[PDB]
Amino acid sequence: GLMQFTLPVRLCKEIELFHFDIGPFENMWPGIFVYMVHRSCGTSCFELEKLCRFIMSVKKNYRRVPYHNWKHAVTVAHCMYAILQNNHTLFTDLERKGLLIACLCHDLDHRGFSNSYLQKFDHPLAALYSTSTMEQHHFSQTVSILQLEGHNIFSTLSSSEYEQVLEIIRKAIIATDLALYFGNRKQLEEMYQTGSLNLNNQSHRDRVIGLMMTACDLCSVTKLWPVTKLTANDIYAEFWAEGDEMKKLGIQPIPMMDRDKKDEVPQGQLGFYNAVAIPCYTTLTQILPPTEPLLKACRDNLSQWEKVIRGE
Ligand SMILES: Cc1ccc2c(c1)nc(/C=C/c1cccc3cccnc13)n2-c1cccc(OCCCN2CCN(C)CC2)c1
Ligand SMILES: [Mg+2]
Ligand SMILES: [Zn+2]
Repeated sequence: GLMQFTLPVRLCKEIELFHFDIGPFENMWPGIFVYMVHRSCGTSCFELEKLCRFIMSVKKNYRRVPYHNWKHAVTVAHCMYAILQNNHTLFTDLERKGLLIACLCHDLDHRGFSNSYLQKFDHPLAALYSTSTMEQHHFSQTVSILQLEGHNIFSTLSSSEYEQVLEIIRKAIIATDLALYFGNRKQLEEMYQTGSLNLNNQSHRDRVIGLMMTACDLCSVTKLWPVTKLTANDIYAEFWAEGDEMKKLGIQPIPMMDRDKKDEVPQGQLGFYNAVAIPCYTTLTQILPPTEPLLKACRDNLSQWEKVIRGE
């Protein structure tokens, strides 16, 4: 029945705004991803049957966590659509499709716990995956649903193209590890500064993609102020859960994860925009200037968080 889905006509335009909120369209979200794949990769880019199977199974394999759920895969999926539709002769076909898949899958089977939590308490996952722990998992989940029968959508294409869309997908998933993002954005800055970028350089494109993935991952902060505010509530409800179990293991969680410090959430929202969010969308704009609305909205929300703190 995901093949019988057709997107309402009035939405066709609204989806194309960077600021678009998928929030109120929960039933349509998988067809919303179908729509987006068929507009930037074309219908008949996959066999329909296996593309609807691969989608609902990925939904099945996202947990009922507060933030890193199905809603977030699709939201990031959207942001990637928006960036590729505003940059379309820059990215090949195997990037445009790999990256729409990568986004939809980038947090597969999140358990709402941070890399550090896993690493701090000897989780089985940080035993297999020692650094960038959840992302090595999210990419292991992704392959696992691809290799199910009736699920390999890249199967009908060359194995040299098939390993490329594997290795594009891997990187973008790992890139959503915000700890690596800092080095990536500072390295991109110099190459811009020194005029040493080269989009012919396959290792430079890899960085630029990773920037895009971080922007897409963080794009909750690029909505209209009512949308952004209500997503904060989801974000901390998960951080707070990871705080909670640290308070059962005797340890005082970091303020970000401390429900009992609620009055400082506005303060850290400003510190987060200024230390991560503005830097990210600033470099991504210097690099892809059609994606300046991501930058402008992030600034708009910064103003609002400013207005919360001041009580203005
Ligand atoms: C009371 C309080 C205090 C601090 C809070 C805080 C609340 N909320 C945040 C950040 C909310 C956040 C985190 C991640 C993704 C979002 C997307 C949208 C909105 N928010 C968020 N932070 C915050 C903001 C800025 C900096 C900060 O730095 C801590 C160091 C973390 N760095 C380095 C280590 N890597 C793993 C993560 C980034 C923490
Ligand atoms: Mg992640
Ligand atoms: Zn994510």
